[PDB]
Amino acid sequence: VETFAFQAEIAQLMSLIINTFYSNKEIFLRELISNSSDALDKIRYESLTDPSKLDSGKELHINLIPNKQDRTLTIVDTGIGMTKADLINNLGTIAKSGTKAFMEALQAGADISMIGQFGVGFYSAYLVAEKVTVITKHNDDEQYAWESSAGGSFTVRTDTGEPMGRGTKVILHLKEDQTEYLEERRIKEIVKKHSQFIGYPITLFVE
Ligand SMILES: CC(C)NCCCn1c(Sc2cc3c(cc2Br)OCO3)nc2c(N)ncnc21
Repeated sequence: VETFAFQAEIAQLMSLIINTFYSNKEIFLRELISNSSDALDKIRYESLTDPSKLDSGKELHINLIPNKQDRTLTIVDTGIGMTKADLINNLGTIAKSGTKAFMEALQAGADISMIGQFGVGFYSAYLVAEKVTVITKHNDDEQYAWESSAGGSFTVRTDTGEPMGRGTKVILHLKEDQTEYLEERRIKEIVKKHSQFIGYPITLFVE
């Protein structure tokens, strides 16, 4: 298990997301489903010029899995997935500018629900999760497990769990007072309200 420090700007973004009083927390689901949709769009596009990229799975969809026992809400997709480079250096590099613009916008009248227009909606996961675990698999890399409870650092490890084929699982370890996001009625409401037009099947699991 390797431990890394988030770049200062990202750690700052996460702290703001965690400390700012902001009641409209449900927007986290929209951001994650949107990220899944972009990832699915990408593998689909790429497969048009190279069909073999779908040998790791032809089905393009999204699953929302709540589990009260583990108090987790997992967003699963069979999208493009992320490499080790994405997880450790590239995604953070890109996120640095998005964060800067977002934090300046926030000081102008913008609010946290607009975080997605700055390309860093992933971090809105910390509005409801005390810890986020990301299991991802990209076609020409191995399956990895990224993890962070914020605090300025994250870990990355080669995942020996059950193989996924290709895609990403964002496991949200929910805060004690945010278990409403494990309720079927609540999730259905949010999906219908913010992601009703996603171009991929979204299956909400029942417990
Ligand atoms: C071009 C690239 C920057 N777009 C993808 C951003 C990374 N990403 C994201 S957003 C993201 C995810 C992270 C992350 C940072 C971001 Br930003 O570190 C922990 O895992 N969600 C994705 C997903 N479901 N599938 C594939 N890629 C995902």
